[PDB]
Amino acid sequence: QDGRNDFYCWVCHREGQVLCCELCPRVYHAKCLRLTSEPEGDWFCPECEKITVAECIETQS
Amino acid sequence: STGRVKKPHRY
Ligand SMILES: [Zn+2]
Ligand SMILES: [Zn+2]
Repeated sequence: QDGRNDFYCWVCHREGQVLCCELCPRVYHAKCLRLTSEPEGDWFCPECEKITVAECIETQS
Repeated sequence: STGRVKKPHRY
């Protein structure tokens, strides 16, 4: 019911030490991402945060 | 559940 955060990290294709992302693949690695902090709730892996800071790369109208 | 991930409680 917790969304089974355990599954497989695409970087290693193996399960173990993985965090749940809400804006990306239900499960992802924190080690491969080299994360030293453990956030709770909807966390954004550097991958989602990186594109979030760039915001709309193209100008609208 | 178990210690699947690190939970050192930053707080
Ligand atoms: Zn990995
Ligand atoms: Zn993410």
